[PDB]
Amino acid sequence: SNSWAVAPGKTANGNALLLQNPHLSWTTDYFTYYEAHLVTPDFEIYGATQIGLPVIRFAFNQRMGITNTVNGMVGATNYRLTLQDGGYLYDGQVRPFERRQASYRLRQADGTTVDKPLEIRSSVHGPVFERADGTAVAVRVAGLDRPGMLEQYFDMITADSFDDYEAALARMQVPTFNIVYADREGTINYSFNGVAPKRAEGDIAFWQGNVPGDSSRYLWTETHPLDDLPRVTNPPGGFVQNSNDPPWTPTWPVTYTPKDFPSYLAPQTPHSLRAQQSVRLMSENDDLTLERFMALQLSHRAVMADRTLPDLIPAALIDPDPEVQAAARLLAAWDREFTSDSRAALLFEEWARLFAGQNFAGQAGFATPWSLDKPVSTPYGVRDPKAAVDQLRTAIANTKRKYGAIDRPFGDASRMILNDVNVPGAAGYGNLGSFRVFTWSDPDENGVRTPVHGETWVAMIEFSTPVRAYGLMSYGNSRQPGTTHYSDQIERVSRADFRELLLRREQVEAAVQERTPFNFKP
Amino acid sequence: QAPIAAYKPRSNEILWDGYGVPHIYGVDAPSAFYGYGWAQARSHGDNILRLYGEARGKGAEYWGPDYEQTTVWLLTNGVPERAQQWYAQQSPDFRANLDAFAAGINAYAQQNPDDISPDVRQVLPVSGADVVAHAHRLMNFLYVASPGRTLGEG
Repeated sequence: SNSWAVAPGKTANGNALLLQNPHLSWTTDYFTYYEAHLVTPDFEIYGATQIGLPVIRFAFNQRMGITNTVNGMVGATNYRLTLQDGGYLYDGQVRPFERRQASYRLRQADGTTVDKPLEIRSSVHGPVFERADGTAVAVRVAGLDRPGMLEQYFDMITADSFDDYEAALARMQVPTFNIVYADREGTINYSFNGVAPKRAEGDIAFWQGNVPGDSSRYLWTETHPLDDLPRVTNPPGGFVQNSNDPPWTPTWPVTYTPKDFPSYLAPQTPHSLRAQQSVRLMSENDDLTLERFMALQLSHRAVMADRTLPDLIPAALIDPDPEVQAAARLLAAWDREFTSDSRAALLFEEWARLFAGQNFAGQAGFATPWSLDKPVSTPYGVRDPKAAVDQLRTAIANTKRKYGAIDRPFGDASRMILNDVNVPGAAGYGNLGSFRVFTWSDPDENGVRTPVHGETWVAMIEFSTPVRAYGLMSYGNSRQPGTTHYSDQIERVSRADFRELLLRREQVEAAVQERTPFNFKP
Repeated sequence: QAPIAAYKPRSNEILWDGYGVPHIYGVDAPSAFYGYGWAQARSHGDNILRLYGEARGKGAEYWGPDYEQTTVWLLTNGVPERAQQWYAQQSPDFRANLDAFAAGINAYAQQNPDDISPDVRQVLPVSGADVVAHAHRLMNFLYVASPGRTLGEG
């Protein structure tokens, strides 16, 4: 997911800009987004949410709007227990488990159910699970006592002012997410949100592992309030962003550093090439229009090619294998964009899989490591070009096996296919540097591949009066069998042909294709 | 400078657009929430019902072995019961919004039984607490504490 908010000073017209841009599976049912518009005499909200949620997480209206990205807020702890004498060792003494006898019914092949017993054991930490390898593990989830998650979002997204918004956010009922805000008054905010346990010692990595479950030393009981969390409001840079990077470059110039916060809140890992582009795309541009802001969202640069091909190509041309040489020249001639017509992109991806791992996040291949002091221009270069050429050799073989050639058009292998709609793909893997994301599957036997994950709900809103917004849903507004509203948007996605989002009554009326009168009595 | 004049609905209606996007107009909050429930049920009812079923801890019971481990995960973590608690702990006004949302789903399903897959029919009716129970699974027991990190499967 990506998120941008831009202050009026950075825009041509003097109205804030907002990008909602979640990336989630195209298939996982609970991750499916739905777009809707709710209007009462007292509120109005437009946008997307995960199915079965009664409030819109990606909302805007005439006054304000928000968007979300995963921050990985560590709101739980897993403890390795030391079992002894039917209990567990804790602060030098054996402590008995809490235990209840539950049960559940399990549907059989023949449509009957059997009652199955389920013992639930707990330690002071929480419920205890046995791992396949035998490890006794207790899980302690923070914020089990915040019943107000949905109402907070509701009050956040219907806030009448930023203060009201902040007041609602401060309730600490939403246990996770980066959350970005903008409004017609001109305020933009970024918050690193969640329910984080207050701990005395340990960095984020310590708290993500199996914490020892034999001492009250580690059994936290309190959580941080909002103003302990990384936050940014109207920074001198005139924008905020997050693209799943640690919260250390949410704007430029930054307004804080890791030292300003407890070390268990966020990682201090190299920022992804996508995140680096996010910062660049906002910082380097000024006097933004909504049109330009939309054009910038479509960025699909192979930033990793920029960091590696200058060292890779010359090393590759040295190789005696003519096919390696040809591969080098193919890569050399490429404009370094994930476009449909690119003959080099697939080959480059296959090399990068070996150079930077299957996820493309590996760092051990670079010559200059990433540094928070050069957060949009590191890591850089190829550390061992001879090894990297051998990786190209293998990659050439892999590309031909997967795709039939080393120079098959990117958009010919990369298709978006829903129902009977089959259109060319552009853009690609976030970790290669592509801001607009389509996480292509492995190819079928024909070398054809489709997005497992990526662009889903995409909207860009200008907080002018009236507001002006555009969006698309990759996989349509419905998934019910036989719906005409599953594949009716993917063709527009292939051309980046965005729907104007319709908030005004007059607009809704002009566009209506079906009316469902209803009436509710409790 | 003030925003454009807000719209005051005089009737409860969903105006759907050419892309199947519901514009839900309610005369008050529970009405809009009911409309929203109706719409979500129309566009996504089958999978919504399946998910609510799971968050009741009834996955294994409704749907057999493929749903058993998520059932064990959620019962062990007392999710369905906690959702009843959180539902009782809602503010009166918001709890009324939730009941309305749930009522929308039930009403769509009752008015359009052909649209509801045989396998998820047994989940109906759904409650305000179902709606809270699913959100509770999603935030705390998929996003925050996934079964994989605890069980060490990833």
